[PDB]
Amino acid sequence: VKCTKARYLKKKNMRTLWINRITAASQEHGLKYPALIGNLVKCQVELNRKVLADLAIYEPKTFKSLAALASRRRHEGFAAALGDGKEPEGIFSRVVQYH
Amino acid sequence: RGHKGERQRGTRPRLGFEGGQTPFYIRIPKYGFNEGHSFRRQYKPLSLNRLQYLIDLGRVDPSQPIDLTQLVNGRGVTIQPLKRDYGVQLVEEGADTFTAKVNIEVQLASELAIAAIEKNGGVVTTAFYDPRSLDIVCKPVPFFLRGQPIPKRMLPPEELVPYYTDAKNRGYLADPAKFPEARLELARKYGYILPDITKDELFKMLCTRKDPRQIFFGLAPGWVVNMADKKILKPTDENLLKYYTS
Amino acid sequence: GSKAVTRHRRVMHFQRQKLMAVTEYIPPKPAIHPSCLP
Amino acid sequence: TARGTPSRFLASVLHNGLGRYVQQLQRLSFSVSRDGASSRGAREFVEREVIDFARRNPGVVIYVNSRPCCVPRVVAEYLNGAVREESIHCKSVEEISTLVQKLADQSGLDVIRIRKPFHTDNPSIQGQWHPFTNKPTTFRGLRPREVQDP
Amino acid sequence: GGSSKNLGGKSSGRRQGIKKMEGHYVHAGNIIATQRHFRWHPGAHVGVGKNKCLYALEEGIVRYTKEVYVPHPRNTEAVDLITRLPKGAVLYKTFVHVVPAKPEGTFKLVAML
RNA sequence: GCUAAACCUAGCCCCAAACCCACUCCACCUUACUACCAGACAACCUUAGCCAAACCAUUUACCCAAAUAAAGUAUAGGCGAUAGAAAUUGAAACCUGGCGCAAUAGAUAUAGUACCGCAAGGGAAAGAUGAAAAAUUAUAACCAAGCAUAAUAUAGCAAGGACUAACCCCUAUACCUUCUGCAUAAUGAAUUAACUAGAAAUAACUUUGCAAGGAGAGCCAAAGCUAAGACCCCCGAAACCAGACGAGCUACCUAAGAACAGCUAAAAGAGCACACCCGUCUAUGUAGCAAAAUAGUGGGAAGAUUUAUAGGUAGAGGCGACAAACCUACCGAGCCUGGUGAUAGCUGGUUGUCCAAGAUAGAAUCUUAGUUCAACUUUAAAUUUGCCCACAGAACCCUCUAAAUCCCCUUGUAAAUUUAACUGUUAGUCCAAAGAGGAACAGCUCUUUGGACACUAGGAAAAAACCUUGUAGAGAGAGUAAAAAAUUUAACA
RNA sequence: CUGAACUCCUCACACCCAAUUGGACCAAUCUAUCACCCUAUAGAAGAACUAAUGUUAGUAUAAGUAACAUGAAAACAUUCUC
RNA sequence: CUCUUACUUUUAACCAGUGAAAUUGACCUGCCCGUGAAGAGGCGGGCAUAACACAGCAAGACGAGAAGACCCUAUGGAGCUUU
RNA sequence: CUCGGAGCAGAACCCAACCUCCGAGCAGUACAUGCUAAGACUUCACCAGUCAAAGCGAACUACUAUACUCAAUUGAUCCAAUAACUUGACCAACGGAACAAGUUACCCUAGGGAUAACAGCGCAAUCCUAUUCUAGAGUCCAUAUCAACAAUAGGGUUUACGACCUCGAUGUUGGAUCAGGACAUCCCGAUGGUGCAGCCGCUAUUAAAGGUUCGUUUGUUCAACGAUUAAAGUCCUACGUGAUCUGAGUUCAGACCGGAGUAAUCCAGGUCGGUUUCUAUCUACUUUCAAAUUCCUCCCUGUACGAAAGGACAAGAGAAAUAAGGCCUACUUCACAAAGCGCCUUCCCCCGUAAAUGAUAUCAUCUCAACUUAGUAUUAUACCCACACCCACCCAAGAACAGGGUUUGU
Ligand SMILES: [K+]
Ligand SMILES: [K+]
Ligand SMILES: [K+]
Ligand SMILES: [K+]
Ligand SMILES: [K+]
Ligand SMILES: [K+]
Ligand SMILES: [K+]
Ligand SMILES: [K+]
Ligand SMILES: [K+]
Ligand SMILES: [K+]
Ligand SMILES: [K+]
Ligand SMILES: [K+]
Ligand SMILES: [K+]
Ligand SMILES: [K+]
Ligand SMILES: [K+]
Ligand SMILES: [K+]
Ligand SMILES: [K+]
Ligand SMILES: [K+]
Ligand SMILES: [K+]
Ligand SMILES: [Mg+2]
Ligand SMILES: [Mg+2]
Ligand SMILES: [Mg+2]
Ligand SMILES: [Mg+2]
Ligand SMILES: [Mg+2]
Ligand SMILES: [Mg+2]
Ligand SMILES: [Mg+2]
Ligand SMILES: [Mg+2]
Ligand SMILES: [Mg+2]
Ligand SMILES: [Mg+2]
Ligand SMILES: [Mg+2]
Ligand SMILES: [Mg+2]
Ligand SMILES: [Mg+2]
Ligand SMILES: [Mg+2]
Ligand SMILES: [Mg+2]
Ligand SMILES: [Mg+2]
Ligand SMILES: [Mg+2]
Ligand SMILES: [Mg+2]
Ligand SMILES: [Mg+2]
Ligand SMILES: [Mg+2]
Ligand SMILES: [Mg+2]
Ligand SMILES: [Mg+2]
Ligand SMILES: [Mg+2]
Ligand SMILES: [Mg+2]
Ligand SMILES: [Mg+2]
Ligand SMILES: [Mg+2]
Ligand SMILES: [Mg+2]
Ligand SMILES: [Mg+2]
Ligand SMILES: [Mg+2]
Ligand SMILES: [Mg+2]
Ligand SMILES: [Mg+2]
Ligand SMILES: [Mg+2]
Ligand SMILES: [Mg+2]
Ligand SMILES: [Mg+2]
Ligand SMILES: [Mg+2]
Ligand SMILES: [Mg+2]
Ligand SMILES: [Mg+2]
Ligand SMILES: [Mg+2]
Ligand SMILES: [Mg+2]
Ligand SMILES: [Mg+2]
Ligand SMILES: [Mg+2]
Ligand SMILES: [Mg+2]
Ligand SMILES: [Mg+2]
Ligand SMILES: [Mg+2]
Ligand SMILES: [Mg+2]
Ligand SMILES: [Mg+2]
Ligand SMILES: [Mg+2]
Ligand SMILES: [Mg+2]
Ligand SMILES: [Mg+2]
Ligand SMILES: [Mg+2]
Ligand SMILES: [Mg+2]
Ligand SMILES: [Mg+2]
Ligand SMILES: [Mg+2]
Ligand SMILES: [Mg+2]
Ligand SMILES: [Mg+2]
Ligand SMILES: [Mg+2]
Ligand SMILES: [Mg+2]
Ligand SMILES: [Mg+2]
Ligand SMILES: [Mg+2]
Ligand SMILES: [Mg+2]
Ligand SMILES: [Mg+2]
Ligand SMILES: [Mg+2]
Ligand SMILES: [Mg+2]
Ligand SMILES: [Mg+2]
Ligand SMILES: [Mg+2]
Ligand SMILES: [Mg+2]
Ligand SMILES: [Mg+2]
Ligand SMILES: [Mg+2]
Ligand SMILES: [Mg+2]
Ligand SMILES: [Mg+2]
Ligand SMILES: [Mg+2]
Ligand SMILES: [Mg+2]
Ligand SMILES: [Mg+2]
Ligand SMILES: [Mg+2]
Ligand SMILES: [Mg+2]
Ligand SMILES: [Mg+2]
Ligand SMILES: [Mg+2]
Ligand SMILES: [Mg+2]
Ligand SMILES: [Mg+2]
Ligand SMILES: [Mg+2]
Ligand SMILES: [Mg+2]
Ligand SMILES: [Mg+2]
Ligand SMILES: [Mg+2]
Ligand SMILES: [Mg+2]
Ligand SMILES: [Mg+2]
Ligand SMILES: [Mg+2]
Repeated sequence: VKCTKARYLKKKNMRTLWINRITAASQEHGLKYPALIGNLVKCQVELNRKVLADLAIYEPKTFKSLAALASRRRHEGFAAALGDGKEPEGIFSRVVQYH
Repeated sequence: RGHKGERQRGTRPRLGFEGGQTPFYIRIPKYGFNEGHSFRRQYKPLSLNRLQYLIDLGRVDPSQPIDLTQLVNGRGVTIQPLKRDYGVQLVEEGADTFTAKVNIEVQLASELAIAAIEKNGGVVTTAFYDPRSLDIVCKPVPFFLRGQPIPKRMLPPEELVPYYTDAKNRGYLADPAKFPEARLELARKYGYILPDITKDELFKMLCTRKDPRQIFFGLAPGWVVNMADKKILKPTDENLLKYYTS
Repeated sequence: GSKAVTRHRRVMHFQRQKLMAVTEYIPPKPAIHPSCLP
Repeated sequence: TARGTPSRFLASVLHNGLGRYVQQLQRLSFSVSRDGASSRGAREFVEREVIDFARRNPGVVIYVNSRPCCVPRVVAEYLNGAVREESIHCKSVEEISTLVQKLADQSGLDVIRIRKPFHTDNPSIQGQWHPFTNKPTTFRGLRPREVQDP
Repeated sequence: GGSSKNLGGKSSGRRQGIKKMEGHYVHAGNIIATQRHFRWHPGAHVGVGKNKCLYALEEGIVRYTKEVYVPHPRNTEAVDLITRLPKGAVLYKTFVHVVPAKPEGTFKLVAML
C-alpha cells in the first residue's frame, strides 16, 4: 500500500526539488523564483521546471541567458505599467499569434 | 447472514409469525370455503371441440360405442379416481362446428351438448361409475392382472338417483318410453329436425348400451380374464351366479 | 447545539464569517485629504 | 517494491543503434507436444506463423522441438548472454505471436526497476555547475578582510 | 421526581386535503377533496358526502373558482349572519367544479328497415 | 551446523452376504477367582424432562414389520404450535464391492491398557533403513518456528520513496472484532505446524426433451410437463429430567474398645497445668512446606471430653445443640452416565482471486439488545413515460401578513412504472437552518429541511461530521481549487 | 507565485463505499477420458484459515531469572561439634 | 511512639551445579505542551538523543491475575415464602 | 399505556419529547339506520376504517326529503350461547397469552460502558473572584472601610446535570509515607491609602525563594475544645499516591435491637464480627558537587510619639530553633567501628513604588518622551581535574564492577 501511494509523493517531491534548485539558480542572478517562471511564460517560453532545473546544473550559461531574458521582460512590464499607453509594446513583450 | 440478531444465528421465528402481533392468517375469521372439499365429486370436462378433434385424427372411433375406456385409450381425457374424479362431463364448447355422429356414454352432459350430438343423428347417455368401477373401466389391463372377478357396478348414491332416472339427462336408469318426448323437445327448442335414427345403417350400434351392472360391453360381472392364456373363466355355482347377477 | 438566540455571541459558520469580512463598509477616501487644501 | 528488488540504470548493449541497429534476440527454442491440449495453440503457431516469422528475422535461429511435454515453453537467448524462458501453456496462436514478437524487440537486459528514464554520457556542454561558476573574481584574488602588502 | 399532567394528544394526521388539483382529469365518483370543515364548497357536478368530502359527479376537468355565497333560507345560522351584514356587502367562498368532458351520448344508425 | 523435517503401512469406515453362540487340568456369588456341612430372601408394576409453542399451564414427530402411491388428503389440536391415518395400490432383490480414511485421519484402541477417581465412571500418547543387519563407520544433500555460524551505534507500527551508499533525508496513528465514532489506555492474538465453521423445501429463473399434452401406473395441465443446474454455518451457559454410584471425608447414630501426668480441692459438665483436642490474636506465607500451613500467643483438658475399629441413615433424600451447617478439596443442594449436538432474541468466530450495484419515511409487537409488514436496496423481465417544471389554481377563523411547498405544459434530460424473485438495514453522529424541553448549559435531549460522515484525496497544526474535491492505471509533465489574523488606549485652562 | 487522486497532456482503462446483492475466474484432491517432467475437457466433494481467553504438538519470552542442596578434619579407619 | 540506632541469623549479592511460573500483536519501546473514542513512548509543534550491562526503585505502561461478584438488560436460571 | 380536537407543525400531505392544552369509554331521534352497485379516499404496512353516482324497493308533488344528528363515544381470532336472526371481555398492558404473586445480601449464567455507582471529560444553574454603576451605612463626607438593585467578565475547588472512554475490572473513605505544582499570600520581605499620633489594626499593590505545631473525643475529612506558634494559608495533582503500607468506616456471607411485612425478607437506622495476591519485561528515576530561613534576648529607651495611659523603627551585639552538609574529642547506644540523645560549619539578589532635571503643552509634569538616582549579580567564587604497577594481598573503598594502598609480596 505504501509503494502504491508513494507514486503520488514521488511526483510531488520531484517538483518541490526542481523549484528549490531553480530558486537557487535564480538567486545567483538576483532574481526571485516567481519572477523567472512568470516572465518566461510571458515570452512564450514553455520550458518546464524539470528542464529548467537541469539547465541550471549542466547549462549554466544558457540559464543565465534565460534569467537575463526573464529580467528583461520583467523590466518591460514595469515600463508598460508606468506608461499611460503612449509607449509602444516592448520588443520582447510582443506575442506571436497562432490562428 | 447479516450481523447478530436472529438472522445471522439462524433462529428467526416460524413462517407466519409477525413478532407477536396477531398474525394475518389467524385474525381472519374461519369460513367454510373448503369444507367437504375431499367429498365433492369432480368431472373432467370433455368439449365437443376436443371430441371432434379426436375423431378427425382417428384417435377415437365413431363407428363403435364411445365410453370412458375408448376416450382414455385414445388419450382424449385423463381421469384420476384417487382425486375424487367421477368421470367426464360433456360440455357445450364447440357445439356450432360439431358434425360427427357418435354413440357416446358420459357421466354428465349439458343440455346444449346433448342437442349437438342428437341433431347430427347420434345418441348420448349419462352413466354413473363408482370410484372402484371408474378405476377399472379407465385402466382395464392393470385390473385384469390382479386376478379378481369383474365386480358389479354399484348404483348411484341416493342424491344422484334423480339425475340418472330422468330422461332429460338421458339417464341410464330412466324410462326408455320417455326419451322420444325429451328428444323432440330439444329439437323444437333449438330449431332442428330430430333425425329418425331407426332408419340409419348404424342403428344397431347406436342402440348398443351396457347393462347398469356391467362395467364392460360383452363382459359380465364375476368373469375372470386370463390374459396369459387368452381365455375367460365363468363361474357356474348357483350362489355365485345369483350374487353377480343381482 | 445552541439555540439561534444565545446569551453569548455565537460563533459563526466560517463561510458566514468570510461573508461578513468581504461586505464591510468601506468609507469614501478623498484624493487629497481635505485638511491639506485651503 | 523498489526497496525489495534490484535496480539498474538505463543502458544499451554495445551502444546499439548508434552506428547500426543489431537485433539482440539470437535464438528461440520451442518445445511443443504432438499430443496434448496445452500445446494446441503452440502447434497451430508452428504450422503457419513460425515459418513467416523466420523470414522476417534471419538473424534469429529458431529451434522447434516436438516432444512429449505437459507445459510447452519458448526459451529466448540474447547476444549479451541473457536467457529467458516463457511458458506458452494453453495460449492461443495470436497470444503466442504477440509474445514471440515482444521477445524479438527486447534487448535482453534485466526487466527490473530503471532508476532514470534516460541516459547520457555528456550531460554538460557548457560546463557542469560548481560553486565558483557565478562568483566574480577580485583584484589580486584577495579574500574577504585580508590585508595586502603588510 | 414529578410527572406531566397533560394526557392524550396523540392522534395521527388525518391525511385530509385536495386530492385533485386544478386541471386534473376526474372520473365520476373520484373524491376531489376531504375536509373537516367547509373550506371548499361543492360546485357544478360536484357532490358532497356525509363527512363533507367532495367527489366528482361527472367525468371532466376540476376547476376552482370564487363565487357569491347565498345560504339556504332554512340554514338558520348562515341566514342570521347575512341579515346582519352592512348593505352592499356580499359574501364570497371558494367552489370546485367539474367541467364535463364527454357528451351524454350519440345517435347511431342501427338499421335500415 | 543443531533441533528437526520427510515416509506407508498398521488398521479402520460404510455396504453386501450370512442368523447367532462354547470347551485342556484346577479355581471362582464367602472378602469372587477361596477343596470339604442344617438351609429355605427371590423375577415383572404408565418413563420423565430438556425442548417447540418466541413466556407458559392442554399440547410438542421418535422403526414396530412391503418400497411406491392414495397423502401431507381424511382427521386431531390452548382448532395455536404442530400432529396425522386407512380403505385401496403395488416392484425389485447376482456377498467377496468403494470419485471411503491413511498415524492430530480412520474405531477411544498399539488399549478399555497406562494413568485419574472411594466408587459408578472418565480415559490416553505413539510406529517409519535395506534384497540382506549372519551387510550398522549405514540411508548424501536441500525445507517451519527456535537457535548457532554472526550482539550492538542518535530517530521512533520499523516500511515506503529512494539513493553512489545499510542508516542518516522526506512520507506514513499495527491487525481483527465491535461501534455514531477506535492509534486508542475497548476485544482477541508469544510464534510455528496440523486440525477447525452454510446442510434443504416452496416458488421463480437458466438450459435440454416432448408438446395440448408431459411423465418408465399414482401426478400435473386454459403451454404445459419432464429432467438438470443453482439459495439456508461453528463454539459456549447457569439449568431440567431419568437411572446408577458414594457416610474410608464430614453430620448424627449403633456395637464392642482405648486414653486422660503432676498440684490444689477432695464434692465437682471445679481451678492451675502435660499428653491430647480445639483454633482467640498477631506476624510470616499467598503457584506457599500446605488447593488453609508455620512460629508465638491462646480456649478446654474426668467430661455434653477426645479417640482407634466395624456397621447404619443417600439426593424430591440424609443428617443438623439452625451456621441455610455438613453429606470425598467447588452443596440454596452431591457425583457419574444418559436424554444431549439441551436452549440461548446474548458475546465470540466464520478459510481462494477479481469486478460491479449498494446508507436506510414508518407501523405493530410481554415489543423497543428481537422480529413481521412497509420503506430503501439487488437481480431478471415487460412497456411507457420519469425527473426538471409556465401561466392558471389550492380558507375562513386568527398575533408572527415567514423561508417554502403542492399542482404543472414547455424545455433540458434518461429514466420511470409494472411483472417475477429475494436478502440485509429497522441500537446515528456532528454542522447550517426553523422550533420544543433544559438554565436563550452541555460533545445534552426531541422533531423538521439540507449537508457531510460511516468511501477517496487536498486544506483548517494534530483532526469521522467545517472547507475544496469525487470514478479509480502508468508518467522524473502542466494549469488550478480550498488554503496564513488583525488590533494598542485617557494631559489641560 | 506555491498548492490535490480536481482538470489538461502521452499511453491505457472492468480495475477505490459497511451489511447485503449480481457477476467473471480459480488452487489442490478424487473419478471418467486425455495427457505422460505435471497437463486438458468434464463429473464430483471432509474443496482453501493473520485471529474463536479455539484443540493438539513443537519451540521461544519472562530466564539461565525465582527456587532447590552437603556440619568439620582426616589415614576414609576414625574422631570432633551440635 | 518522640526518633531511631547497633549486632547476630535468614534472605540478599558474587562463584559453581540444577533449573520453574504468570506474562508476551509486533516493537528500532525519550521529555514537554497541544490534539484525539474526551488522561499519548507511537499524532501535531518543540526539546532531547553514540552503543551496551549490573544493582535499586515502584510514578506510568489506563501493569499481571479472575469473559465485574456493584448496576442495568434477557418474554435466561435457581433457592425460599405465601391470603 | 387506547381514541379524538388545538399548538409545536404559519401556506399540499406527513412529523417527535415523562412537550404545552382541552375532551371521549355516550346520548338523542328514526324503524327503508332496506337491498344492491360504478368510481375513489385511507392515519405512512397489514388488519381495520371512510365517501359515494346509477339501479331495485320505498318515500314523495309543505319536510336545506335519498348513507340520520354528533368529533372521539371503541375491541381481532378462537370459543361460548342460540332453531334462526343475533349477542357475548375496563381482553383499558385497549393488535387482545384461556387461566400464574412476592423475595434473594445464600445467589447463579449470558451480556452491556448500548446503562448507573468511583475517576476523567462536557457544561457553569449553583459556587468563588474581579471590575462597572453610586442608592445607602460610615457623627459631616459614596469611594478609610463596608455595601442594595443591577451590569460586564474571569475561575473550574462544591452540589447538580449530561451519559462521551473503561463493566473478557480504570480497586471505592480517612490515615501513614513521600511529596510535584498554581497564587486568588496564612507567616517572613518591599510598598500606596487610612476615620494611620504611638503600640495594634483595616485595606490594596508586589513577592511562591523559605516556612506553615503538638494533643483530648470522633473511622472520620470537618467541627468543638486544651496548649502553643512569626504563621498554624487556600487549592490542584485519578477528591496526588493500596504492583509502598494501613483497613477504624463504607459495602457480601453470621447475629441482636427498633420499625415494615402473613411470611420469605427488608430499611440512607444503630450495633458486634468479618482472607487487602504479584519473583519488575519496558518507560522514568536512584549524590540539582556547594550562597539559610526564622523567633527570642540585651542595647537603642522608657527614647521618637502621646493629655495621659502606653510605647516603637533603623543600625549594634548575643543566644537559640529549624533546615542543609559533615564528624566521633568527650557524653550516650556502644567499643579495632557504626550511631544520636552529642558536637562542628552554613555566604548574594526581588522592582511594588519614591524622587530630581525636562518636552509635546515655553508654568508644571518621576517619562510606554529623550533622561537622572534608590537599583540590581555575565549570581560570585568554591568543589572536581595525572594515569596499562596491578597476577596477588590489604583497605576507613565496595552488592558485582570500580576505587585507594603495597618503599607492608614469609
Ligand atoms: K375453509
Ligand atoms: K485417539
Ligand atoms: K477480536
Ligand atoms: K482512549
Ligand atoms: K475506547
Ligand atoms: K477492558
Ligand atoms: K458407616
Ligand atoms: K503443610
Ligand atoms: K463483546
Ligand atoms: K431481544
Ligand atoms: K481549506
Ligand atoms: K546503637
Ligand atoms: K511502576
Ligand atoms: K399490551
Ligand atoms: K450542566
Ligand atoms: K467498569
Ligand atoms: K478515636
Ligand atoms: K514502554
Ligand atoms: K506631562
Ligand atoms: Mg460478529
Ligand atoms: Mg441487532
Ligand atoms: Mg438549531
Ligand atoms: Mg396533535
Ligand atoms: Mg404520531
Ligand atoms: Mg416454550
Ligand atoms: Mg423465563
Ligand atoms: Mg395401507
Ligand atoms: Mg488415532
Ligand atoms: Mg528455519
Ligand atoms: Mg522520520
Ligand atoms: Mg479476517
Ligand atoms: Mg460507545
Ligand atoms: Mg483515528
Ligand atoms: Mg488495544
Ligand atoms: Mg466488551
Ligand atoms: Mg442449500
Ligand atoms: Mg419445566
Ligand atoms: Mg430427579
Ligand atoms: Mg464412618
Ligand atoms: Mg454405644
Ligand atoms: Mg489428671
Ligand atoms: Mg473442668
Ligand atoms: Mg481449666
Ligand atoms: Mg474474634
Ligand atoms: Mg486427631
Ligand atoms: Mg454437633
Ligand atoms: Mg439463623
Ligand atoms: Mg441467614
Ligand atoms: Mg464435593
Ligand atoms: Mg446432561
Ligand atoms: Mg447453541
Ligand atoms: Mg461500486
Ligand atoms: Mg400482547
Ligand atoms: Mg425496534
Ligand atoms: Mg414530483
Ligand atoms: Mg409532468
Ligand atoms: Mg423503520
Ligand atoms: Mg447529541
Ligand atoms: Mg502540483
Ligand atoms: Mg478524475
Ligand atoms: Mg478509468
Ligand atoms: Mg488450471
Ligand atoms: Mg479440474
Ligand atoms: Mg474445510
Ligand atoms: Mg495455519
Ligand atoms: Mg487460533
Ligand atoms: Mg528478573
Ligand atoms: Mg535466590
Ligand atoms: Mg538451607
Ligand atoms: Mg534479589
Ligand atoms: Mg547460579
Ligand atoms: Mg494481553
Ligand atoms: Mg495529552
Ligand atoms: Mg534494571
Ligand atoms: Mg518490589
Ligand atoms: Mg501502549
Ligand atoms: Mg489491569
Ligand atoms: Mg462480563
Ligand atoms: Mg426454561
Ligand atoms: Mg395507506
Ligand atoms: Mg341513488
Ligand atoms: Mg398494544
Ligand atoms: Mg392502531
Ligand atoms: Mg401475567
Ligand atoms: Mg446479612
Ligand atoms: Mg457474572
Ligand atoms: Mg457510553
Ligand atoms: Mg460521573
Ligand atoms: Mg479514564
Ligand atoms: Mg466559565
Ligand atoms: Mg449617609
Ligand atoms: Mg476537575
Ligand atoms: Mg445519546
Ligand atoms: Mg483488559
Ligand atoms: Mg511540597
Ligand atoms: Mg499576588
Ligand atoms: Mg484518590
Ligand atoms: Mg499490598
Ligand atoms: Mg498505584
Ligand atoms: Mg473494617
Ligand atoms: Mg425485630
Ligand atoms: Mg464493623
Ligand atoms: Mg532593636
Ligand atoms: Mg520639577
Ligand atoms: Mg519647564
